[PDB]
Amino acid sequence: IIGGTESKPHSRPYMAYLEIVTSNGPSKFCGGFLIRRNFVLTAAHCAGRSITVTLGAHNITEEEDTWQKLEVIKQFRHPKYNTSTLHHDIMLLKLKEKASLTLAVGTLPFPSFVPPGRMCRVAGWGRTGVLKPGSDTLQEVKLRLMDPQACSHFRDFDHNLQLCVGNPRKTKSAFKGDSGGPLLCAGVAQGIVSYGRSDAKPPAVFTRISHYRPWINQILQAN
Ligand SMILES: Cc1ccc2sc([C@@H](C3=C(O)[C@](C)(c4ccccc4)C3=O)c3ccccc3)c(C)c2c1
Ligand SMILES: [Zn+2]
Repeated sequence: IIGGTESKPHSRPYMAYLEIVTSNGPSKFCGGFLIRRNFVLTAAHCAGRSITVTLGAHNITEEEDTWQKLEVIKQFRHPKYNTSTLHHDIMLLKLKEKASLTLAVGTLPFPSFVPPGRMCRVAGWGRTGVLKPGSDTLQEVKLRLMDPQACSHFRDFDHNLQLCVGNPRKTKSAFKGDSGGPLLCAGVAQGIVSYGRSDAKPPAVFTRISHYRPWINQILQAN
């Protein structure tokens, strides 16, 4: 998160910190959010050979009793996810066991477009600048929902599939390490962080989760 503030600790109890493991390079990191006690929603580009989920975190470098480190038993990457266009960048992670509900850990379901100009909030442990490491503490930032023409330069952006997020006048933005984190508008999840420019200039592209709620429900019911 660039240009944000430290979250009040444990004030976003659905947030998930993901470590993405692959066979041929070191760990990478993503966000996500708990939508059922045994399912986390995140981005498809965060898929790996294995993933570990930490719930209940604030400072991710300091173990505490609120942490729940949970095993992922299966990744459900959207069947139409396209590595070239980045369309359908959404994935469900099934946890081995149901998380414990605590003050610091709870679910965020979302029900069945928010107009541009509205302000929304996104949180994450991602990089705080182009040349900066991920934040040790959960950060959050208020971003403007944009008209889709603001993201035209992402040639594979599509308004019905995706949200365009972050006024280009500001440096405020989601960034690397924040993928999969939820965008909340008036307390309701509307998007997840998908991608943006390597130089961090907003807007960034978020998956429009409304479009995917039927698919999410089909995975939840079958599993
Ligand atoms: C402004 C703005 C906001 C969010 C974003 S995520 C993003 C970038 C990205 C990475 O690099 C990682 C940290 C990543 C990659 C693979 C596995 C796990 C983690 C990630 O996320 C991206 C790459 C490949 C596909 C989609 C996104 C960039 C450049 C970016 C930029
Ligand atoms: Zn704590």
